[PDB]
Amino acid sequence: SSGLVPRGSHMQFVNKQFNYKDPVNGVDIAYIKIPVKAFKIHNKIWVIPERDTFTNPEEGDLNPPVPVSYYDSTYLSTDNEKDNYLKGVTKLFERIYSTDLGRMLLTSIVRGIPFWGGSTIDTELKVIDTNCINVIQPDGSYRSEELNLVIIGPSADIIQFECKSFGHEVLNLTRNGYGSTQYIRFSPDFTFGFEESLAGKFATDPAVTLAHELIHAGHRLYGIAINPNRVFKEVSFEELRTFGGHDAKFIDSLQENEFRLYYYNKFKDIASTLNKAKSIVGASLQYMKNVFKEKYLLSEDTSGKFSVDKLKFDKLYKMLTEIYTEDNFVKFFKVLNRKTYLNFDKAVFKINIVPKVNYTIYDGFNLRNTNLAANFNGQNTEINNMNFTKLKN
Ligand SMILES: N=C(N)NCCC[C@H](N)C(=O)NO
Ligand SMILES: [Zn+2]
Repeated sequence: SSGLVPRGSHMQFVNKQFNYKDPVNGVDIAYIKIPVKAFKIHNKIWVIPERDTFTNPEEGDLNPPVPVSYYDSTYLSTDNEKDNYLKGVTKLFERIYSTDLGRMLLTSIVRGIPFWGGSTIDTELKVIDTNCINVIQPDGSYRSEELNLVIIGPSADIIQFECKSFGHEVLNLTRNGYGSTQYIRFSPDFTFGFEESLAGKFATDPAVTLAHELIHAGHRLYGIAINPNRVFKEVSFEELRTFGGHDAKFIDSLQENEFRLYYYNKFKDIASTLNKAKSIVGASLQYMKNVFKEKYLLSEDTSGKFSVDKLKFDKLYKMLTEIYTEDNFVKFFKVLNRKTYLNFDKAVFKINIVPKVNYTIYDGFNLRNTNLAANFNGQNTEINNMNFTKLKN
């Protein structure tokens, strides 16, 4: 009746059919701090169904202080809302995982463990603490858990979706190869409007919007994000690259070679940090070393000495930067979507994707064997008016 399992017996990426009221259990349902209740949907990925008053101390309140923006301090405050959020997000990951491209993308993310580059001693491997959360256990104690990704509700401006992470005092973790745990502010309960001529009035599929955010996550997890000071007169190269298509092509090919070579070298610094490593604080040295051999697709010799293969680097680098794009998701989903990142949004809408009469894992809104199946009729905010309520612009 949500339709979380259209084929087979169980869900294929998300590990449980959770309800928000399920008892805390210390393993995959727990109280955590970065004191909130959270759900572990997969190895290395948690969902926290709460407005984000947490990650930024100048954003501990949902008060309006306003370009494209939308506020409502009441959103995501009841338990039924929280249960809907969590099943909505759950359903999206299963939608993303039903495609070849999304199975590739989500695997890369789970294997993308932030580098253990914490030590001040250049021969000791150590974790970085902002790449963990604290999980209250079955007895009542904490333990620190390493994770790659957190999906969390939006702060004051409900439609400011973004992917962010905590910084280091010396290191630039999103741009040195290392990586860092990524926080996605997102909601499945809202989407955006754009115009299209088959003038037509359509809404973006929220699977494609989550996928955009997850693509920024992969860049930042393998530490290969573009400096945000590189822009067009504003859109950064980092956005142009994530959208892909013809928009990406205006990053000149000589600039690309220069970017790729800079990061070949950073992956080279990482290989030799692994090699010049003698101790580990906090599993063996050689076991954690092999976690990172596996992440960065490193070669090992008879000495047990790691290096960067050039084919293997180009392969991973190309997958993360060129293949994993918004544009390519649109192709796999067979949905309607904006043709360039340069598009101005018009309206915001309230939606409910949880019931299978409203949205499915295979078709999104554009439900097969009905009138919704043709001409992107399900994303038409007049024909399928039932499924979209207008709120701003
Ligand atoms: N109208 C939207 N689709 N808003 C959410 C994304 C906003 C931001 N420009 C961005 O692309 N962040 O990754
Ligand atoms: Zn973006």
